[PDB]
Amino acid sequence: CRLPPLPTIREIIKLLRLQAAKQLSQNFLLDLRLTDKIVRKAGNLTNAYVYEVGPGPGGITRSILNADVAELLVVEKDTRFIPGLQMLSDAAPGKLRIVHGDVLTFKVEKAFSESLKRPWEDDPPNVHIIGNLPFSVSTPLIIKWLENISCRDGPFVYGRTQMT
Amino acid sequence: AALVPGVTQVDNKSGFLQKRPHRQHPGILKLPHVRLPQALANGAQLLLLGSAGPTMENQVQTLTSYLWSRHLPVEPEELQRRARHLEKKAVLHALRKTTYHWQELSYTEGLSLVYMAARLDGGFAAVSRAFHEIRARNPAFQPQTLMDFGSGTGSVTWAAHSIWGQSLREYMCVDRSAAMLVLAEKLLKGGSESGEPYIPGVFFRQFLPVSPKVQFDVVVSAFSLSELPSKADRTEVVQTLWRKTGHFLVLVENGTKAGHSLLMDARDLVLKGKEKSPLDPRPGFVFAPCPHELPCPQLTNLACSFSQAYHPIPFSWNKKPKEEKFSMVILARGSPEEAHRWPRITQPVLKRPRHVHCHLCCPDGHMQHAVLTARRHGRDLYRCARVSSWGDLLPVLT
Amino acid sequence: RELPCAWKPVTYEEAHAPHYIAHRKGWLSLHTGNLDGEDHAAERTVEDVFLRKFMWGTFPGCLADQLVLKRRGNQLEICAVVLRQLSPHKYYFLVGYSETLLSYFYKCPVRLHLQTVPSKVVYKYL
RNA sequence: GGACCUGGCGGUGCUUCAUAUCCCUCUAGAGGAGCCUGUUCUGUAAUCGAUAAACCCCGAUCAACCUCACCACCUCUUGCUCAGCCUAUAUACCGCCAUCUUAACCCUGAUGAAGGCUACAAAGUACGUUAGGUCAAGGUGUAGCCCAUGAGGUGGCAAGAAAUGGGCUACAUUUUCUACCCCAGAAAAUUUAGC
Ligand SMILES: C[S@@+](CC[C@H](N)C(=O)[O-])C[C@H]1O[C@@H](n2cnc3c(N)ncnc32)[C@H](O)[C@@H]1O
Ligand code: SF4
Ligand SMILES: [Mg+2]
Ligand SMILES: [Mg+2]
Ligand SMILES: [Mg+2]
Ligand SMILES: [Mg+2]
Repeated sequence: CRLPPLPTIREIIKLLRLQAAKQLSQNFLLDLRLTDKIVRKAGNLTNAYVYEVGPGPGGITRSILNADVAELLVVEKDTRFIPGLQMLSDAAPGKLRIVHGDVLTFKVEKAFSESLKRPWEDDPPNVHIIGNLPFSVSTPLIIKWLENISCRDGPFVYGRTQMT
Repeated sequence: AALVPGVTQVDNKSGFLQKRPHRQHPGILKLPHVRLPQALANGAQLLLLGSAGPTMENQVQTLTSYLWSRHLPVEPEELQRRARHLEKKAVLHALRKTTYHWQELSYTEGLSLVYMAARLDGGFAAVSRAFHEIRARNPAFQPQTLMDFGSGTGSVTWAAHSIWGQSLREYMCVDRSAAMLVLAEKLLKGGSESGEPYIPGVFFRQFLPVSPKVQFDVVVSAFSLSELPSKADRTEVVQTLWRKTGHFLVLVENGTKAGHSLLMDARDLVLKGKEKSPLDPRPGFVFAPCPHELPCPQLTNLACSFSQAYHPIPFSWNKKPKEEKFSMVILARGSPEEAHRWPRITQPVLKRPRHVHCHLCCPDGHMQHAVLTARRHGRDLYRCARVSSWGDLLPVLT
Repeated sequence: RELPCAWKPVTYEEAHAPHYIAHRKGWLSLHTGNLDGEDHAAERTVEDVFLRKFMWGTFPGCLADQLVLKRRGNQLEICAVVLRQLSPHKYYFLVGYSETLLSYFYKCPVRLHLQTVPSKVVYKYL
């Protein structure tokens, strides 16, 4: 797959219409080797439904796409990155579903098909979650998803979904 | 010798001679006078509104002549041989003389403005002719990715847009000069620091990406390799560009001995594959202008160049149309399409009463000075040569 | 050696440039042709051309400097400055030959006034 | 590993002024009409192509039935004369134009890297290059075709449309004609300079 080039920091600064490098208020992992490492540690994703959060520039997104994922659902809150994610989607037809929304409220139990929903006592249900979010958002999210596991609802309606 | 009088005849495929006149024969690759897109000319004039007085005319003339008459940097070994000869016949002073002092051009803001004003239209014309070659001969080609090494002002980007804008989606422009990159951005934004780009998908980089994994449909280098300080630098750059070439590698230089020598070195480098196990195993051939992959028959003493006429950007000094004399080589991945390859006219065709002088680079690797006449060569072939021009192809077989 | 490592005597007439012809230099030829009202400037010019080529071909490697061609009435004086490298007998033979030949070619009493010098009189080095 | 020295940023900005080149501001003229050229598009089998080679001689001119060039047909040729052709080449040289390239001594620091100023004075003093143009006020060679790049004949060919680039003419009332040479009578947007 011929994916478009990864944005540089100058291109990111222009994209946020910020015109400077000091007021980013955000840190980007623009090194594809570390993102490749992270996706490797996420497990074998060949033909796996991956729900990715906090894409931003899209290093994790490109790394996941390079793995033979079946469908990749992406949720982005900043609309300014949606153009880049859209070009990335055009590069990979039918393997990227972008959604503009907030991960603390987005409802994943309806995103993927119902044929995926495996029992709790069987193996994890081929659905993986990967995320590099702001640290101010990852802890409410993990608390919320722990509550979901305790209730066996939300992303864990499919079974014992693994998170990275 | 690709014209044996009484034996060679015109090549009639697709029912040529019956279904279309002689002026439109398939080797006609002449491009009408090139006029720049109005946005580019407007942007250039707006960017030069600050200072375009009598001093600028002198600066442009000086820079153009300096670039035209610049020689390749002399390699160590040639200096060593010359030093030995002079010693056999103080030596250092005699070497300061009779040797070209090659210097790096540091393109600051002022010199970038001068270079833009001096070379934008000429480079656009040359690159447009080189691209028209591919468009005319393979009209089914729809590139999606283009890289341009030494993207000075974006003339390559603008020409590629003007030709393949309905398919191109990524224009990678590499240039170590921050001033040149800023100027290219301004020109793309209509000559204003704030605006919307005229061409979408243009990426600007200060360093050349070195990786065989990423591969572009068209890789271009126009008047760029002559800026590199040494043959080793030229070699490594050409190797990288070929590795990242997907379909076509287009090298364009001045129409001088230096430019032609540079391009022939690059052609030999690409044609003689050294890499043991490259990621892309496809072989390379010369799409244009050479009808063969044999050594240039004309590199011994002369050069080889082609002319494209164009209308310069309006200025206080640009009144009449100009000619851009350039050397080109296009290297394509794969193998030649067929075996019916045609000679290339590498020199102005001289029309004289009942005969035509044409200098041809034949598929066998030799130059032929042919004086075509009706009685000797056939009426149809004579008419084809009569209507042909410099840089075209002559459709002859056996 | 390496690229960063790297990076003629003239007489008075040769040294001075053409814009000194009436300021520092003079005129090698002196005749009345170019004065206001006089005639035959072209014929005198062609005569001077032939004299100079003839003399430079008849005294090869002997002439130190340019000739001076003076003209009084129908006389024609060639004042040349030659070197002392050729033998004096050959100098006399050539003087007689050239004088007779030029007198019969221009139908006027030509004359030659050789001046030998030990070597080229260098003025400066350019 | 410790100490020290030179660096390198032909970098980046900010402060004040000398701040001349370069800028603007300012001043005076230059768009219409009729012809001729440059580029594009369309069209022809083809050239609305040129006159040391036509015609018009008030100036200039178009296509002229001059002639050459082009397109479609033909004919000759051992012929002009051991014939004939600006056919090529300065991408053969030479000429002419143009392009570019072209120290020593003495002191200080422990005679380390290294450094050397104070005026009411404290070590400082002495040619080549070019596939360049030009074959019109100039030359020396080299090659081409020689049943045709030579010589003739019979017909044609004579283009069309714009937007813009340029040039020439007449364009007035502060004018025009006569007498005079100045007190009369009748008629009716960029651009170019600035000094
Ligand atoms: C002068 S431009 C030539 C014209 C330009 N290619 C165009 O099409 O308009 C060549 C540029 O190449 C850049 N360059 C030279 N060496 C380079 C290198 N080693 N890596 C990247 N860019 C380089 C210089 O900055 C220079 O401006
Ligand atoms: S002379 Fe022939 S072989 Fe040589 S560069 Fe030109 S086209 Fe290619
Ligand atoms: Mg003739
Ligand atoms: Mg001629
Ligand atoms: Mg030449
Ligand atoms: Mg006609």
